[PDB]
Amino acid sequence: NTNFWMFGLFFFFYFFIMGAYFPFFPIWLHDINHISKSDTWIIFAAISLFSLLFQPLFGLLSDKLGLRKYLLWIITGMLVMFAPFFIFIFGPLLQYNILVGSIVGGIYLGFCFNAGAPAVEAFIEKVSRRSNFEFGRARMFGCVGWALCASIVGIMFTINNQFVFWLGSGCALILAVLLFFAKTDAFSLKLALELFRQPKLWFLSLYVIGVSCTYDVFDQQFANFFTSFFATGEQGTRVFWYVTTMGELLNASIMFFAPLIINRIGGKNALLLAGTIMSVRIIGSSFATSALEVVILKTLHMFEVPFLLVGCFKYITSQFEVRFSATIYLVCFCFFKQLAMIFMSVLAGNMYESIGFQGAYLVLGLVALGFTLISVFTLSGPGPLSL
Ligand SMILES: CCCCCCCCCO[C@@H]1O[C@H](CO)[C@@H](O)[C@H](O)[C@H]1O
Ligand SMILES: O=[N+]([O-])c1ccc(O[C@H]2O[C@H](CO)[C@H](O)[C@H](O)[C@H]2O)cc1
Repeated sequence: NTNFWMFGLFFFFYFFIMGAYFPFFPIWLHDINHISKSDTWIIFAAISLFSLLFQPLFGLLSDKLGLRKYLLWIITGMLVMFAPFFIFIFGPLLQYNILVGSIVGGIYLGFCFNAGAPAVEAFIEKVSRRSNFEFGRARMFGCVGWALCASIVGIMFTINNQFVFWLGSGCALILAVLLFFAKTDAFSLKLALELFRQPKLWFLSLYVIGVSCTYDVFDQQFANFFTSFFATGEQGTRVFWYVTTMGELLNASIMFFAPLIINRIGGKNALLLAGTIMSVRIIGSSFATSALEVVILKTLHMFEVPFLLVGCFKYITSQFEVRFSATIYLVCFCFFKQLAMIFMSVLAGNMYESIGFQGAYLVLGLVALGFTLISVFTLSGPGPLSL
């Protein structure tokens, strides 16, 4: 099949390039650029600031272009600059000169990745229902491409720590290739503003601010929580990329069967089920005592992704007009998720101190479970009462 294999490999090489930068990002600043953690909380604040003017902006374009590939050409164009970004630009600029004047080099990561990954999901999602395949399939490539690169980072961490970027950049032109050969064949912005007074959006986004925002702030400093339950902070880290690498292969597997499960259960129960798996991880982490316990908890993250990603599209397409699938994705499951993740993280630090780590996860989990249970009623569609 023409589109499936091209855009399936597109995810493979796209997330390979996100898998070098992202899943080990704080370490890069910590060790390899010697940046204090009283300064990395300001870098993320600017990588998430250019993400807020791009994410909605990418949503309207990703619809107005429809199946036109221009917006995805820009991304594949900017991703070629990946190697000389980290190695020669971003790297020396943040340290030697002021962090503020280099925190605007997090514009790059705002465009390509934080606001560009979901634009790739959304676009390939539209193509996913003009060809004959399921979005969960092909998207499953992202996890294994993420896993492949994930291993190589650790495998290459002491050998040549610039290599992952150089290889990453080489895949960007491979990404240009697959974008070209693949062959694939409305609204106005004032109709777009109609959705914001439709009360069916308010309850979808409520679910995101409630369940998904709480979950992604929970997975913020999970690295600090995870390490304590290994004998050495360092040795626990050395087992961390093992879990991440391995569990992502499982994650693709879970996603493999995801769309079949998703297609009948329906969209709403897909999110409710995702919300339950999310809440279970957030609450049950309060009852963590041993390494095996915390390891298995982290693997719930691999049960969670398929249902959230695949499910949200099934929801957005099923209950909303498709003339807005990219927009209400990049505004609800990305923008509104990111906008609320500014504040829910702020008082997650005033809960690390105010009531400890496991006591912080308890407040979050009962807000996560809180809004999961609430969205059986606020979300329109068929609830779990049907089966
Ligand atoms: C504006 C200031 C920019 C400073 C940039 C410093 C670049 C240093 C590059 O080092 C080289 O890296 C290669 C891999 O990238 C290795 O193969 C090689 O052994 C090593 O010598
Ligand atoms: O910028 N974002 O919006 C964004 C970046 C990375 C990301 O990673 C997810 O997909 C990855 C590959 O599939 C892994 O599975 C990972 O475990 C998931 O969390 C998700 C969202």
